[PDB]
Amino acid sequence: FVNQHLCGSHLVEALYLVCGERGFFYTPKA
Amino acid sequence: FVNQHLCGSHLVEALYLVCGERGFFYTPKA
Amino acid sequence: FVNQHLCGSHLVEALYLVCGERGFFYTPKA
Amino acid sequence: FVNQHLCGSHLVEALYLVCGERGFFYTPKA
Amino acid sequence: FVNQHLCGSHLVEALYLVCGERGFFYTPKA
Amino acid sequence: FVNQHLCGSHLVEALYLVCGERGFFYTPKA
Amino acid sequence: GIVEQCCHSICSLYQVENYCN
Amino acid sequence: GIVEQCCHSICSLYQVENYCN
Amino acid sequence: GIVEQCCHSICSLYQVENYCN
Amino acid sequence: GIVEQCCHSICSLYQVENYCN
Amino acid sequence: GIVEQCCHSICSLYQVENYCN
Amino acid sequence: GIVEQCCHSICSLYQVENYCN
Ligand SMILES: [Cl-]
Ligand SMILES: [Cl-]
Ligand SMILES: [Zn+2]
Ligand SMILES: [Zn+2]
Repeated sequence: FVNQHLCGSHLVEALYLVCGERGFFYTPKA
Repeated sequence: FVNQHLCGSHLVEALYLVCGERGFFYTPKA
Repeated sequence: FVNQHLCGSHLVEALYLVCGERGFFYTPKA
Repeated sequence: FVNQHLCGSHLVEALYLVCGERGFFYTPKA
Repeated sequence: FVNQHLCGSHLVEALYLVCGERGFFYTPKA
Repeated sequence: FVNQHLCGSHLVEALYLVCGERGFFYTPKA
Repeated sequence: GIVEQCCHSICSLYQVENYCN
Repeated sequence: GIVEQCCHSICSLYQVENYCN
Repeated sequence: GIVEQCCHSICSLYQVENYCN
Repeated sequence: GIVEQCCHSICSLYQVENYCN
Repeated sequence: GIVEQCCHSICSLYQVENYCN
Repeated sequence: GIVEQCCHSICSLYQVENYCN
């Protein structure tokens, strides 16, 4: 797994791929 | 219809852009 | 809508999605 | 043929990369 | 099946995220 | 061609598009 | 859900926004 | 330009929309 | 337009460049 | 939040996974 | 290759990882 | 490497192409 800073849309894509069918929750306010 | 997996990638990017600080939940099959 | 810095390809994607069928114009020289 | 909306997203990213400082217009149906 | 070109774009992003510092080779048709 | 810094997934996408059928090799450790 | 409506048919940012929290 | 306005500074959906065709 | 040619068939960066300004 | 944890700092696959549904 | 397996069927990050170096 | 060359510094299409298979 990348060992770098994941920000903005990149973090959301990482969440999308890692979570899969489990789905995810994203709040930029934290 | 299209490949749901690829489409989803684009949907989450759109949610990131439009929702902003309100955040969002991504749940494929509620 | 995100309240953050939109740069590079991220700005272009934002333009693509916001403008839709209207299409857009992109010049990095400004 | 493919989903034009998704394809378009990839096309604008390609235009951003290749056109550079020349900028470009994205007009789906001239 | 889907448009292989678009799919590939998503595959390389996934490889970038998961492989990390191990790097990877992307060879469509070995 | 863009005359800007290409990093992370952006560099990988640039590699994907520029190399095409030739395929590419990516190692972040350099 | 958003997939059910936006993957078969094209959704504007307005339609996508309906799915925000 | 949209860069100085949206990349060098933070802009709104409305501001991004000023650059549509 | 670029959609008309590059979404049905695969376009190299060279073909995409044809559409730059 | 996932931002301060993964964007402001570097996080692992496991850490990203703590934010799944 | 990865295209052969992951473009027709959906691959988890685990399946994609199989293709790392 | 392509990073120090294209990310830490600005590189050309030709330079990016040196990293193709
Ligand atoms: Cl970035
Ligand atoms: Cl796609
Ligand atoms: Zn980025
Ligand atoms: Zn796509």
